[PDB]
Amino acid sequence: TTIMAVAFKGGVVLAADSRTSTGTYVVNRASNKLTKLAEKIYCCRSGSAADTQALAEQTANYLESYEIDTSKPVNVTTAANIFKKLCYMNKWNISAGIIVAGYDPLNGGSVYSIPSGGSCVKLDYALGGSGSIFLYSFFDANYKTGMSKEECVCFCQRAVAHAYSRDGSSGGLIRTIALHQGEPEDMTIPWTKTPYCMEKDPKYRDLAVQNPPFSSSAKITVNQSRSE
Amino acid sequence: TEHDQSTDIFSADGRVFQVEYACKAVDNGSTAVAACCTDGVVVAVEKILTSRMLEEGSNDRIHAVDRQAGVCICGMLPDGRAVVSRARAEAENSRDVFATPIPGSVLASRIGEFMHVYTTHYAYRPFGCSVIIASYADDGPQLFVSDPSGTVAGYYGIALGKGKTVAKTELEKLNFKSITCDEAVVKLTKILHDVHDKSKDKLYELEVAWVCNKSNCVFQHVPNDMI
Repeated sequence: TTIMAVAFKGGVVLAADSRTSTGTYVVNRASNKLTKLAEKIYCCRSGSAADTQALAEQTANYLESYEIDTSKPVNVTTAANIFKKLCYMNKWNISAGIIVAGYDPLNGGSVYSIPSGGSCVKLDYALGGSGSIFLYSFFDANYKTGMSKEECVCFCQRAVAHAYSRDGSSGGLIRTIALHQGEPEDMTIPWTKTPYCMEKDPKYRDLAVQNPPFSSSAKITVNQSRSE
Repeated sequence: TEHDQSTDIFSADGRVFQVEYACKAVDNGSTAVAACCTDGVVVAVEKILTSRMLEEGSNDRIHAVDRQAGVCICGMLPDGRAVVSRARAEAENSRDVFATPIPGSVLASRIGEFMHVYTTHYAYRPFGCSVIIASYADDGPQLFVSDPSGTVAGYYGIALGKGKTVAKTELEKLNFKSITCDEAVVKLTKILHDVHDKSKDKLYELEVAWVCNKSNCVFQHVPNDMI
């Protein structure tokens, strides 16, 4: 799994891959890991599918009740706090890394990270899942604050493509959603139009020379392609 | 006339007499007034002293329930103190679970719900206090009253207790859109000095509090020099 969320000027972008696997076999190649918690607040889910589905549903139930009781739309910080409490009270019996992100008019676009263990950290961007390890350096080199909404969608699509080209446990579609004061905008990129993969990178077109033909010299040239 | 022995029984006319009787305890208590300015809210209350030998602060009727909100009690003080505890617990729950300061309208509706439940069951009696709630959270300045029936309403200005009919007359000659929190303290105190009955209650003092911009939306007693 590869998940992330990034803040921009006046909102957030969430992004993910679409693969669910038992280790070496793909059970679903088109999962949806961006789960809605309220009109402008979403989470990204990693770890056990069963545990994350169950805690997202419970968090959403509590936010809907709260919103009816106050007659106002909820803030991102309230969703993060409710979710944190469920992750922390159940930490020994679950496998879950969560990112909560969204837009509200008090604080604008906000991103919170809730990793294994149940801590809660407020950031400018967050990464999660098996594929995150491939992206720390990509962001350290190429991320800046103050990107526009279109810059930020394009950047997150590229980041997800890099992680899934190297991580066997990620793959498939790239899903994104952008949350701001207007309406939410979702997008799905198919593998055939991915912005990066190893299979089409020209520096990996020519094969390594592992199988040189039997020769009278120690010079290494080409791979054998036909029987002698 | 057996219909007035418990709060779990309607009368033939559709009334609940135990709740009416509890309201009569509030109407015989000391007077309170409050006003909602553009800055904040001010509350003031009359304390009838029972001895000239009390320390200052004894039997206080005004209590903070969060950083930005407070309550004033009319009628029976120990009953009021049980409501203050409940309110403190609801404000804490809102910070701990939802990460917000409790909005004023929500605090008032929980206090109402709590008071109402004691008008339904043969084994409990209704509270003999009315509570004034004053708050300034993300929903602006707000002033509410909850009575022994559990009915809750919002006001620009209000008076309770035995001086209330006259005090109401004088709150109607204020301009609520324009007034500041320093003017309000002078006007509200004046109303309370004027309705005091000097025959019946010989010793008294005033207690005053506010929450406003000047105070940084912190609910507190006014410094004793401003009276």
